[PDB]
Amino acid sequence: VDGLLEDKALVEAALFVAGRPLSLKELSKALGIKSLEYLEKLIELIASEYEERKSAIEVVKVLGDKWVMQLKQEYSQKVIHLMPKPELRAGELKTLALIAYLQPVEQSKIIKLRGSQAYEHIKKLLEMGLIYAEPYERTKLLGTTQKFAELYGFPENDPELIKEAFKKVIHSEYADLMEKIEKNNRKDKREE
Amino acid sequence: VDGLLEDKALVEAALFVAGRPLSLKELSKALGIKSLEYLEKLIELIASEYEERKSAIEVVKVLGDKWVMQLKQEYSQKVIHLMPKPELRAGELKTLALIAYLQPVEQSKIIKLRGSQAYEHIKKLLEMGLIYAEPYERTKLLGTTQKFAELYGFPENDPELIKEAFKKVIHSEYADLMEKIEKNNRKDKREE
Repeated sequence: VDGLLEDKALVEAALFVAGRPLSLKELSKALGIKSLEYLEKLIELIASEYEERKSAIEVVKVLGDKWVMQLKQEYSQKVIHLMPKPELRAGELKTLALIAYLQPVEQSKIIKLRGSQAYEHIKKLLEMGLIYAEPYERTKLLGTTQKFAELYGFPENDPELIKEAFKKVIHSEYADLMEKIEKNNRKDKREE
Repeated sequence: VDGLLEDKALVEAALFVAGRPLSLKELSKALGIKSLEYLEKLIELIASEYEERKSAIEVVKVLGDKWVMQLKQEYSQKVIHLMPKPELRAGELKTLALIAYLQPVEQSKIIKLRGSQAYEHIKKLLEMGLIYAEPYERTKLLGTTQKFAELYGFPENDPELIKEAFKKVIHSEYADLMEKIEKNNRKDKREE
């Protein structure tokens, strides 16, 4: 069931999630298409179907054989004030997912699975008010705040539902750390 | 010429550029639609046209009367490795646009139009290798590097084309600073 409509639906999903220019030789590696002739045909298609759709989104080739899924000039100028302005880096966001899944987690455990790198991520996330640091037996316990819940779509702020939703995120996007979770769990089970 | 197909094309452009949940009462303010009955009808429409399209992108309502333009689960798991992982904050990116448009610009001038805030933005951007700091007459001259050009789609690295493309960005997204540019230009003209 590795059909053509699924090859094409995968192409447009990559152009949606990338937001940046990408070439056929670049998509060929990540998407896994062999014949660049076939991959290119899918993008002229996906571009025309948005063209005849008269939709605000458009797919055009830019610079050296690279394709994008931008917004048209005519509408981007209208929705300028809706662009997000993120404040967190890739490392801080990665440590936030670890805290949101292990919570309540001892601060020393995070820095074990992150290095002294996270010493400034935890300070930044407490500064942003997205995590708490409750003092516990000469160390700290980290978890997500109410502000984290509103920002991320949990009106409930159920700590068990958040530990679930970020178990997928850690598995999906941070697979190296996810086994670094597992490898340490096997260590603690053997150690004591 | 404020038609219906332009009301609808503006709705989908907001859902594209937001990436986050937004309610009808929220879109009503930014988009400028009055009747929430009419605005809501546009979104059930724009959702069905993607539904019958059998496209990887989907528009669903989540939580409390809020609408999103996500990727379907089935494809997001495939294109995980194409998500961007930005390293810059909103302030650093804002100072980068100012440097990319005023280049070559004296460092003291940036901090005038940014405060001591930019003292760490300039240090971070030099650290990232996106700007240079050439010493000039007891101060520094800031401008964008080659690495900035490849990242942002200028294979040419023509400093005049970059000063142009970021004159739009500063006008569009940083209108407060754009007149703070103008107000200081009027000051320098009067001062000397």
